[PDB]
Amino acid sequence: QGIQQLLQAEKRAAEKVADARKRKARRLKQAKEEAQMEVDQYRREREQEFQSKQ
Amino acid sequence: EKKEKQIEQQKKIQMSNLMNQARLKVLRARDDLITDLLNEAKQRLSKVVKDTTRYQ
Repeated sequence: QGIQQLLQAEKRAAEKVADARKRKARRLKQAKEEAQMEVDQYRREREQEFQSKQ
Repeated sequence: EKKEKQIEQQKKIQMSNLMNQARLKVLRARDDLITDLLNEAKQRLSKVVKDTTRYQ
């Protein structure tokens, strides 16, 4: 009726809150692994500093 | 900044010890020119012992 359908229409927004946690759980980690793979520029800096040391 | 500074402090000490050994080598060669000159003065002093009129 109306009372049972309004709890399923609130359940559509209940998955809008779980998608709001899904957008902050991966983006905190997919960018942090990009902040840990940035050491390849630092390994390039140690390799470039081994050229001027040579 | 620790790899570059510890290398340049030892690169300066590598060059400074090279010119340190260069200063002592010309000084030691100068000492040999006084040693054989003193050695030559000792051999020429034995020739004064050889003749008898100048030695007595």
